[PDB]
Amino acid sequence: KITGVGKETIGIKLTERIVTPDEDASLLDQTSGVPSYFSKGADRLEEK
Amino acid sequence: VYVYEETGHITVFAHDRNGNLSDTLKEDIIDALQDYRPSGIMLDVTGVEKEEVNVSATVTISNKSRIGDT
Amino acid sequence: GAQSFLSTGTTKNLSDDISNYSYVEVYTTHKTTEKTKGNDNTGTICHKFYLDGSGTYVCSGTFVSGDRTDTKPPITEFYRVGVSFKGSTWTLVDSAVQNSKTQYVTRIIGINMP
Repeated sequence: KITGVGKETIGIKLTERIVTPDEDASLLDQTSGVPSYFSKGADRLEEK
Repeated sequence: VYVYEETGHITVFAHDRNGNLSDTLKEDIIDALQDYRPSGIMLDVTGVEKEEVNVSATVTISNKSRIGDT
Repeated sequence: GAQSFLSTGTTKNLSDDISNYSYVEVYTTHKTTEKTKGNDNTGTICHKFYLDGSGTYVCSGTFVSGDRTDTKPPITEFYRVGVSFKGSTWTLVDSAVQNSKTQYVTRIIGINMP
C-alpha cells in the first residue's frame, strides 16, 4: 500500500538468517553417512 | 555416571571423584570402554559443568508474629 | 596429557623445538602396586635431565607400597619409562612396569639455565 498522496518513496531491503546442519540435513557427515545427531560440518548465511 | 545417547555421537560424563573429573581418569576410562562401545559408533568422554543459580525469593506468612532470624 | 607406559613407539608434538632448551623436566604419575593407608596414588613426580642428546632419557625408580604389619613388610617395586626428543616431538621409547595398574607420562617442561 502506497498512500497515493505526496512523494511515495518506494525502496527495498534484505534480511539475514543462518542455516545449520539441520536447516539443511546435507551439512551432516560423509566419512561414513549423512542425517543424524553427532555428525556435523557446514552452515550458511541467507538474506531474504 | 550419566550417559547421553544420540544417533551421531555417544557422550559420557561423570562427577565421580569429589565432584570433579580428572584428565587421567578420562584417558583410563576411554581405553576401558572400547570393549563396551558399539562397532562403528563414535564414543566421546567429557567433563561435568555446573550452573550456579541466583534467586531472591519472597514469602508471605499468615502470622507475622512468628517471624525471626532462625 | 596422559600417555600410558605401555604405549611404546608413540610420538607426540611439543609446543616448541627441544633444541630451544638446555634442560627438560619429565613428569610421571603412578599408582603403586599396593594401597598405603588406602591410597595408591603417588602424586606427579619430576625427572630432570640435562639435554645431552641421548637417544633415550630414562626415568627409572622405585616405590615402597603397602602398610607394615609384623607379618608383612611393605613391598617394593621398580619402574622405567624411556623417552626421546626430536625437534618439535617426543616419543615414549620403552617401559617396564611390575603391577597390573597403568602408569603415565603426563608433563614435559622445557628449561633454560643460561
